[PDB]
Amino acid sequence: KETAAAKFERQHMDSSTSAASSSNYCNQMMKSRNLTKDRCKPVNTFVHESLADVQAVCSQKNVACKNGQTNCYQSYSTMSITDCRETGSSKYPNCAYKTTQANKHIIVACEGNPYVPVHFDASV
Ligand SMILES: [C-]#N
Ligand SMILES: [Cl-]
Ligand SMILES: [Cl-]
Ligand SMILES: [Cl-]
Repeated sequence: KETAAAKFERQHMDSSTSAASSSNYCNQMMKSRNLTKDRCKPVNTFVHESLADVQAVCSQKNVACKNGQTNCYQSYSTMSITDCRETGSSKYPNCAYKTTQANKHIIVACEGNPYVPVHFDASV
């Protein structure tokens, strides 16, 4: 069983590139992070920042999670992110994603000891 933290890392961390530099980025990364194995995962954000910078957000701005839980934090600064979202012509096992690169505040739910991100809630 994957831990909540290790799963957050696999689904949401891309510290190896500063930004999606091509429209194929989401197709490539959704497959290589194993988010197209069973089904096509509809929506997924990647963060182009150090793991340490993303972990740090857990002691930044405490805000409500959109499920009404109170263990969510908004990053004080903007961060390089890529939105991956299935297009109309996506059908498992031929998953097709739209790649939208952006610079936005991230909101993560944090849990545990150490107190680390376990869910990507949104970016603003
Ligand atoms: C989505 N947590
Ligand atoms: Cl872990
Ligand atoms: Cl995996
Ligand atoms: Cl996401």
